[PDB]
Amino acid sequence: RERMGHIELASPTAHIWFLKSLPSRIGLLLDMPLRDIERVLYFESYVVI
Amino acid sequence: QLTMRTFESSIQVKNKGSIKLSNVKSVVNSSGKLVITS
Amino acid sequence: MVYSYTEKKRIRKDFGKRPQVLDVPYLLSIQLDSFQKFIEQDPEGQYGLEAAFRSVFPIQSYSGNSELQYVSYRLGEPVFDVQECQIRGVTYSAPLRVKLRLVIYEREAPEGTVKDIKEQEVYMGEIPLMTDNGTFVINGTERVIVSQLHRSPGVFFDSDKGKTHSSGKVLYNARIIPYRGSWLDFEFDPKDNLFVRIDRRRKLPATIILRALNYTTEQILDLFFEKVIFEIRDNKLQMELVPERLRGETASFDIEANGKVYVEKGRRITARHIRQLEKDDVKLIEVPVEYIAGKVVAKDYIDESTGELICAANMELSLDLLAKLSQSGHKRIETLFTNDLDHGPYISETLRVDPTNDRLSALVEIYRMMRPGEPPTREAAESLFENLFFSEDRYDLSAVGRMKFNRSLLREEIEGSGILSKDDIIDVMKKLIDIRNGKGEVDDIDHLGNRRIRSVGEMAENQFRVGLVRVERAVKERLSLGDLDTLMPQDMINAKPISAAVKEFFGSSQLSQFMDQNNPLSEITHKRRISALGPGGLTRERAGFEVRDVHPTHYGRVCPIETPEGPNIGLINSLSVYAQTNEYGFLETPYRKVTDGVVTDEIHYLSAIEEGNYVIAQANSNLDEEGHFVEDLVTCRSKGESSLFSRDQVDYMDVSTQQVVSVGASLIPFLEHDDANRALMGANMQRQAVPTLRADKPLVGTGMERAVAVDSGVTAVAKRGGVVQYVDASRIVIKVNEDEMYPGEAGIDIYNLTKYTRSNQNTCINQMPCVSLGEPVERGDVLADGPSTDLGELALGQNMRVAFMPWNGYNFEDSILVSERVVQEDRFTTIHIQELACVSRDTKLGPEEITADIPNVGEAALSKLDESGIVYIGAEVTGGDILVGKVTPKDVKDSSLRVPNGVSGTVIDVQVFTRDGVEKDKRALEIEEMQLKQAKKDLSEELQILEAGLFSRIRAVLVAGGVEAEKLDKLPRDRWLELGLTDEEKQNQLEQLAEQYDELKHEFEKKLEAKRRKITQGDDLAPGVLKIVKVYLAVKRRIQPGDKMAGRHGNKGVISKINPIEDMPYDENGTPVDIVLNPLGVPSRMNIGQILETHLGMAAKGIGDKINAMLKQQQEVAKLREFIQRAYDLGADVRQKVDLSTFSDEEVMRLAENLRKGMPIATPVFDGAKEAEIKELLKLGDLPTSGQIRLYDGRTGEQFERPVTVGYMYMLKLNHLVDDKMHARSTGSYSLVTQQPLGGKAQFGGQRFGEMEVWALEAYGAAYTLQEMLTVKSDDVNGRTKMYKNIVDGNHQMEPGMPESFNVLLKEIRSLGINIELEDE
Amino acid sequence: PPDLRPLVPLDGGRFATSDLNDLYRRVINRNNRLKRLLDLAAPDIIVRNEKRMLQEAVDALLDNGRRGRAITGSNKRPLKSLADMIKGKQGRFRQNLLGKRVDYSGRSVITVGPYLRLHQCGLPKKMALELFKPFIYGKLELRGLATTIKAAKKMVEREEAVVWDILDEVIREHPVLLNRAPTLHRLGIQAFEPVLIEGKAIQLHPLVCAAYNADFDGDQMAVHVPLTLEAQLEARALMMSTNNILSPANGEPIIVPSQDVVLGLYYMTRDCVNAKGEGMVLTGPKEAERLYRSGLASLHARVKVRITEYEKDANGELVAKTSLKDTTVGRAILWMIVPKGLPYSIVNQALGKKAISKMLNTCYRILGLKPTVIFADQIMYTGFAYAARSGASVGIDDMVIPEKKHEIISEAEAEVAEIQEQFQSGLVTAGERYNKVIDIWAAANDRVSKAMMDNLQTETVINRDGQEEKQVSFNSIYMMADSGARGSAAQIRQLAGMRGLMAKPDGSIIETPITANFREGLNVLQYFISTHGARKG
RNA sequence: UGGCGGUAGCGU
DNA sequence: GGAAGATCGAAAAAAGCACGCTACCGCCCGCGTGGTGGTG
DNA sequence: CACCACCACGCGGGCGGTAGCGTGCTTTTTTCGATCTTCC
Ligand SMILES: [Mg+2]
Repeated sequence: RERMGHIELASPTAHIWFLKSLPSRIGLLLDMPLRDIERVLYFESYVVI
Repeated sequence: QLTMRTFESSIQVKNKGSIKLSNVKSVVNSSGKLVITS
Repeated sequence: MVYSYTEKKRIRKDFGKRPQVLDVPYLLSIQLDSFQKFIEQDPEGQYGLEAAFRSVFPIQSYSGNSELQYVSYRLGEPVFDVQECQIRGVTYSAPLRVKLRLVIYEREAPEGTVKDIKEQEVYMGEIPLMTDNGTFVINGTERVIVSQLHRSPGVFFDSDKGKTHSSGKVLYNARIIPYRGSWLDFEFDPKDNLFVRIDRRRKLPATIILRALNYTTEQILDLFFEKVIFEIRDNKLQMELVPERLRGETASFDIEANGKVYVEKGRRITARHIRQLEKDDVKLIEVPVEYIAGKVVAKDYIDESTGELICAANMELSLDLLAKLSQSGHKRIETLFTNDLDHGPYISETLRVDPTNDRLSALVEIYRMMRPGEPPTREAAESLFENLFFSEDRYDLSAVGRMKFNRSLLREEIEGSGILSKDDIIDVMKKLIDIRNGKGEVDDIDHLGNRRIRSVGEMAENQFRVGLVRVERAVKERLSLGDLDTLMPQDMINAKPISAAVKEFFGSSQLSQFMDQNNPLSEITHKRRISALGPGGLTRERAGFEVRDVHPTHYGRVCPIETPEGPNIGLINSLSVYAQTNEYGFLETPYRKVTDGVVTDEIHYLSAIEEGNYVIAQANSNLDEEGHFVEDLVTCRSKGESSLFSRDQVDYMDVSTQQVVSVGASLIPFLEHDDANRALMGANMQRQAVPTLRADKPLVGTGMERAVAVDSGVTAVAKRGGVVQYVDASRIVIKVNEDEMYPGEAGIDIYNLTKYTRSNQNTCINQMPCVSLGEPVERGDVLADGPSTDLGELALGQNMRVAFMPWNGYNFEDSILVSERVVQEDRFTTIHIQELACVSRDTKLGPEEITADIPNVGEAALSKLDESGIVYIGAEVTGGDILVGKVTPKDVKDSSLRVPNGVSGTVIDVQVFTRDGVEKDKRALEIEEMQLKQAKKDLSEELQILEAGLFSRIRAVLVAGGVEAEKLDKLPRDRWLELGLTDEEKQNQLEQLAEQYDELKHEFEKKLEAKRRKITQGDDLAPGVLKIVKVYLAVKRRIQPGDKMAGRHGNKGVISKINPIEDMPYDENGTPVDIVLNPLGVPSRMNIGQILETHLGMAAKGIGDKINAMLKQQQEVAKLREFIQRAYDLGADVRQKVDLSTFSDEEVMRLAENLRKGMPIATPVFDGAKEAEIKELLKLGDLPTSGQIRLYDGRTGEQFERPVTVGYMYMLKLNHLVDDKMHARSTGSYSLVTQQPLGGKAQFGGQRFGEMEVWALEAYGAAYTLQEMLTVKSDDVNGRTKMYKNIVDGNHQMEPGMPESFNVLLKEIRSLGINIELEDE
Repeated sequence: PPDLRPLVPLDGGRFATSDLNDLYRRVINRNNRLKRLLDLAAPDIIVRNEKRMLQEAVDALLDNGRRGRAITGSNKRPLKSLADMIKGKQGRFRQNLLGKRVDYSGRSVITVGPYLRLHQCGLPKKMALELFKPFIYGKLELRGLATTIKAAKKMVEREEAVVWDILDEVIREHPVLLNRAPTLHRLGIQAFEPVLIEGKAIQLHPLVCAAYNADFDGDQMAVHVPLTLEAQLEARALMMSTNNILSPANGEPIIVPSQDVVLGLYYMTRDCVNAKGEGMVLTGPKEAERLYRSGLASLHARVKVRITEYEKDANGELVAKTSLKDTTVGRAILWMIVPKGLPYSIVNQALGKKAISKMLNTCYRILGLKPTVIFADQIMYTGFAYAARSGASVGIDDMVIPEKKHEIISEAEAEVAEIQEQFQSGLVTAGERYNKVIDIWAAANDRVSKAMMDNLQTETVINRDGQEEKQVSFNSIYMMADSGARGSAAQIRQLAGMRGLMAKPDGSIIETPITANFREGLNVLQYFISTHGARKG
């Protein structure tokens, strides 16, 4: 009832709670509109680093 | 006990007593009647 | 009129005064007619399977080489009977066989030449069949598919009464709802611009659809606006003067013509000037140039010299633009006639807002709105636009939909196409524009003429059509695989989609509800129920207030009182008594045509829409028997409103006083003396009464009990007239008359009554005969009485001697005091049957078996069990006793079925179902052999009748030929056939008769063999189970405190005390009353119909008492005849007439012995007995007219200070028993996740301490109590164990510990990317 | 952890759905596929698609349907994600933390207990035995009738004779909390002392029903058993019914007679003018009670009796004063249950509902709490007994209909005909004529109600020793309306007079009212019109 | 040895 | 004297929709491929 | 003995289709393109 497990993700995935729950935490932190955020997360546009 | 469904040119005095006025400024007209400019 | 055989046994006195002109129709006709329309063969493809096949077939392959077409369909006979389906648990259905033609054309010549034509018959699933009672047998269970009240397809205009824009402006909108397709909406924005939406998506300007319809701007302006020609004269740019264009405007320009100054500048226009210009017929008017600047051009104007456009269409004009147009030589200019209140410029403003300017742009925009993200292509956009509304495969405006569409648009044509067109959309938008302008009105959404009723047949046809189009797609895919020359049509199609859709509709639908088998009234009400909560309809939460209201159009179609009390109030309604359905699905009600004042007898069925035009009179209107109203001012209703009208202005007459109410409401006597709310409660609780072990007729009724009893299939009704050849407690054999004889038939009808079979509500269904040997019967006469039925009359409750008085607070608020004689006489005792199933399946290790012995149990446990491991029939059992002994290998573990705790009763039936191949035990062999014996007995009786006839013929032939009757009578019967006479035609006919006898015997033994094979055919089960054993336990529930009892007027209550017989109040004669009721309920709950009924009941009982006395003194038949005739003749202008002089002096005695328990009284729901009639009946019975007698206290013996109301009332025992509600738990099982106690009574579980109780505890100083509720009793396992141990040892101390639910929540939150912990510091 | 998402067996060879397990399986599948693709040195498009699908699966597991379409399971509905088991009404917070199912609880229908005291409630024997099982085990082991607790259950479920005595011992002073399903306010749950009864229904004191908002027509109540010393202490001291006398919302009393006590007290405290035994002088209330029981004097006889009343002085004790008062036999009988401190003016009246409430309030203010509880119990007992003795009943002749009502109705018809003729003449518009019709119909209804009330209240014209006298009527309907036991002026007026104007659902008033009483026969139109308001309400 | 969904009903 | 700031109206998205209880049924992959066992 | 029939089964996911599906509630927050404004 108390022992937990874990899965090692092959690639990082964004947390939906910190992305889609308005106001978006990731978008507010990065000062970028949410549309760019989830068009970059889901492999539709490139973002410069 | 509540409900939800959505369904004067003069002042009448019923008791006996004096009349007081609050935050009033007025002026006496030609006939002497008081008209309030507030 | 001569009474029927069952009616002559007990004639009910009728106090109705207005003669009836239309008999009550069949109650269950709405379901049966719809199903017949669904299944009956139709030469024209309009309804049912034929219509669906014609809509889908023919089927064309991908290439024009092969095709499949439908010819005819035939429904085969069901394999199992309805009773057999119910017993075996299989679905009552019939096979569907369809004739299909596969046509293979010529590959070389595809112009139409054919190569092969193949005919075949193929099976494509089983269609469930509706029984004679309008119900379905799905998986062995009775189901009812209720009708759905939905929105009729068509175009509907409405608006919001200032709900939006915060300014109070009305935004008109119009919706085109099809039967199958997409929804098109046209809305008005706050800025007075028309917009169009498809399927409630993002709006677009309303000119986009017009542009996509190959309409240019000039055509749109011509269609939606009036044209004014600004013809360029020598000067002043005169127009054509149309006076209708000068209504209510500002005349800023000087109106002069023919040298007369009609209107000067700055003068407004009223009716006088309009009259003046109309009379002057002015056509040419001088106009200022600036007046042109305020207009809008209509069509494009181009320059001929330069080949360029001077002006486009639909923009505001300007001085420079008009100067350029004038200098270009265009002496003719066109403009729009626009008014600020009469003809608004909505279309022009929408076009200006509209960005598109061509058909292709509009199509691309429509495609982008419909499918965002996809690349807009010309072909894709064109295909989508064509398939949206102009394709029969995607859009279907039904025949009723087309009729409503044309009616809303004022069109004389009804037989239109099922798809939309340019004209339809243009007319709809024009009507919306006119409504916005002011000419026109919005439609009533809740109007019953705008609401359709869909029955079981329509929904079944729709589901079959869905399955059929799925099968059509599959067969279209399959047909293009080549090599069609060696393939029959049988393998082309697949029955999986059709069968799956049919099963889903009939078993897993919101309207295929479990049949309510509490009583015949419950079944009748359920079958005649209309629910707006089905698919494609309303929802219980977002229903609203307006829809639940009682619309005026509900008069005569929907019962205003019979509706559930709760969340689904108004959404579920009951059909009226005389209400029926149109061919389009609209409800209609009967009326009597009134011509020239006199009321005729011809019946016209008027719908909701057409009833508004006529003025409909009232049933409660006095007539002089000549058809003329005695009063000039008759109360009528013209258009949803009541008013007084002249006697010569009436158009129609109400057909009956029961037209408004439903059957449940019409079953309530003295309804007009009860409040509407109380009537609603009484109607709702009338169908919750469980049947008692003895049916008691209502002393006071309404006369509708016979119809309810007969129409419901709970009673056995003779199919053909004749005499009762053999009556028995379980079967009836009727020898039919020679008139109703069939050729080649013995002529005997066998009715096997159902005895003690559990209902859907775990009640008892039992039929008892009401006929004797040699008693003649006729068609329609009842032979057996079903549950809650007495002599063919509905009997839901019992007649009870009640007294209205307070009794020491034992009837304080609503409680009921019940005498011990009620329990002693078992008046309200009921029988409840519960079914328990033991399932022997196949496991991975091995198959479990039903066996006698059980590991680790004593010998006394198996005493009830037989050698086969099944409990003996008739063996009394209690909680925890073994019913079916079953073990499962692990050597084996216990899995035997046991009686649930707190459940007792007697085993009355055991049914064993065995899968094919699995061996049958001794009990199964016994059950099948009893069934075989019963079938053999029936067929044997048939054989004896037929062979007796044949042997009588043989004896007649022999006595005609050899006249050896003396020798024949002394010889065995077979020797008559074995003997041979002299050689003539007599020998030939003897041989023919012997051959006929032999072939008849062969046919009957073949029938017996077929019946035996059907009995032991072997039913299949679920995959994995090899045996099922069902055990039925019957228990008797007696009345006890806490049980809910109610009358027919909503006076519900709970039994508070079973008073001793000697303690109950008694009258002068010493007879105690049975029920004591609180008078305090009457003044608040305004239901006077109680007291009146009580009074009437007393009178009825008094009459019976007198008759009983006349029977106890062995008086002559003349006195009984005279007294009963006097009793029946009592009244004032009563339609019922009873003549006892034609009763043959023997039926009078039977009638008297039937009435000795109280003469029944029929009180029509709105034409009942007045107070004077009740007082006269009381005087006939030698009872006080006031209805109040002097009572004495049972205990002290002192007379009560005031007379009390003592009478007889019909009491009903509702299906809310205290033993089914009482529950208590100290410690039991807990949930495996939250570690909390389970919920419910079937499983041992505790009550829920909800949030509101926690708030209540917090409002107190309850802190330790709250912690105790939260932790030590629910979640903390260690706390629970410690508390239990401490109480066991005698210490009342607690350890709150840590609730497990919080730990579960913490783990659940930690499962996300969020860390949460309980810090210590 | 797996135990929080268990795979329960279906007892048929298969298992449950476990949407969490399905989402985890999908996530694992996506992760493994992505790992295999990375190990294979995949081109950009394939790894991009796999990563996007894995991200979508992770989002669905964390919050199904948050961004895109929800993953559909085998039931053709969205699967339950991790966020779905935390939020909402069905989430953990509102279903297993703020409220939960509790042991030592039961539920049963309610029944009036007239013999019960204010602090007592009737509990079924079987329910009490089930609820108090551990206490019975403990008492049995303490007294030594069993050797092991298994033997304790074996004596319990077989229902031995001593088990009833043990159960009676363990419930002697163990309060039980009774709660109704809608717990609207604090008084929705109250503590009572259990009294073992035969049956399956819980017996409830009538006087607490108003606190519970409970009526005896099928309502059910839940009983909880405190099982710690602290909880019993707060049940006795905080949640006890005797403690709750005033509503916390406004301070008004919550225990008032409602239906039969009021009627009984009203009938007892009433006077005729020629009743049996009128005019005699009695030595005290006991003599009046003896005369009433012996039948020598009527309950309404106006007599003169000697009574002693105790008044509270400044020092706080009671000083007695004996005097002869002109009263009735019933009032003298009722005086015997009034405590000493209260004066005699409380019972020397008709004693309606308001009078009883005022008398109880004065008793509470002057005497205290325990005397107030005793007085309330005695008032309820006496009211029930004398309501039973009165034998009041409702009959069809009680609702007397005056002919002046018919004359007024005919005059109203004449006036409405005149108004309609004036409208036909064109001198009055539709709105004003409709308003005038409504006004005249309201006036006619008021006149009918006034005439009916005047007939009802003083119909009794009875003869005194010499001549006639018009006194207050004894009509049962009128007594019920006047005493306040049940009904008001409007309901009695609907019963006997015209039902008045009725409103169609949109809110407007129909021109023609219901001019038929409930005693008389409403036609189809009147019933159909009334159904509009009934359905609206 | 549980969950989900639908249906109907009871008390408010 | 034309692009940031402010406004702003419409479109979309998210959150909520009383409590307690009773009874019933329907369902709790999939599918359609391939490995492997039976076979003419 | 390589060919058909039975059960593992594997990854697969929205399904079935030569496309859409959706259609009777109210309140709050975001946001996003369009519009007017004003000064650097
Ligand atoms: Mg109640």
